[PDB]
Amino acid sequence: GLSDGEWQLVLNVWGKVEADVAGHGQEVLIRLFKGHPETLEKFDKFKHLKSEDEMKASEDLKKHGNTTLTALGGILKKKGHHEAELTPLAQSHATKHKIPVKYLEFISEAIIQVLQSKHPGDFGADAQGAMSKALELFRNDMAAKYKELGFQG
Ligand code: HEM
Repeated sequence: GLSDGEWQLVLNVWGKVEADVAGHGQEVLIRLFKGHPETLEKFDKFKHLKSEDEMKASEDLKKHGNTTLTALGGILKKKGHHEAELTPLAQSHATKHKIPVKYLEFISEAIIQVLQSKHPGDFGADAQGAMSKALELFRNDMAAKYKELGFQG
């Protein structure tokens, strides 16, 4: 939904995540939890984490980080042609995890926040703009799948 050039700017930045997905994933979930603490209530496994130092020690918080970024990268690499990868995610999140689209908006910002803190030199004005666009496309799609499931919010 981006130009071919935008998808390249996206994949070029993702490449940096791939050199260390668990650590980018850990920081992303920590960024999200400090930023929208309500977001932690959706995680049974994580409600007990009471500070960042606790978040940081959590080995599972970290595996979950890896899981989330791993599915997202599978999705970003389909440069748009992702329905098969999106569906099972819209299903589980829609119906079993109960995640409103607004939250997607929050993870989207933590992801950008982390690329921005981790890779400044490399996440310039062009790249920021293409990632945002790619992250918006993913949400808009997820939104639409929700709707089709007859869910919404
Ligand atoms: C970048 C967007 C996200 C991606 C790619 C992603 C990916 C995943 C994947 C691959 C799983 C395990 C498989 C599945 O259950 O479908 C999962 C589980 C889950 N996700 Fe997400 N997720 C995202 C955002 C969210 C957000 C924003 C929340 C909550 C605020 C969330 C809450 C959960 C929960 C509660 C689980 C179950 C955790 C467990 O294994 O106990 N997801 N997610």
